[PDB]
Amino acid sequence: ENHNGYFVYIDASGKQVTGLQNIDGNLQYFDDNGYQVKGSFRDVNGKHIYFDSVTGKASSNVDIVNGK
Amino acid sequence: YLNFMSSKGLGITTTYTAATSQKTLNDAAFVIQTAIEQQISLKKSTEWLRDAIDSFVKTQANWNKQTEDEAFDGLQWLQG
Repeated sequence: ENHNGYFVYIDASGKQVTGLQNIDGNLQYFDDNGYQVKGSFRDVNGKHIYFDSVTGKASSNVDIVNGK
Repeated sequence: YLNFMSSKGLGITTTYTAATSQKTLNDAAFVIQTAIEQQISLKKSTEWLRDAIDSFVKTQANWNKQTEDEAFDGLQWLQG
């Protein structure tokens, strides 16, 4: 579902989804409001994971971390 | 600085960023200061710190050649 320009995912349960989630074989993320993240890096556990700009699917990238 | 000194056993190892709050960084700087004074008493020397600071300083672009525009064309070939 799309709310205020953003993709939300509502479960079979009927519950709004936050956090890192493998939905149907694809690794994705939603912040505290339940909106989905695309083209940005997120920190979950000890991992620095980029998500794609089109799909919001986890794949490889380069980040300037601090100065490097 | 906080991340570098942390990695040398001086505190909880940290990923700090420029985005971290100023208050948090300053609190963390003091726990490192504490840990530093402990290792100064434990070692009875400050040479270890001189070498740690020197190392850290060369890590930063504004304090190393990355801001000096090393080039090697012409006689610059000799020394950069």
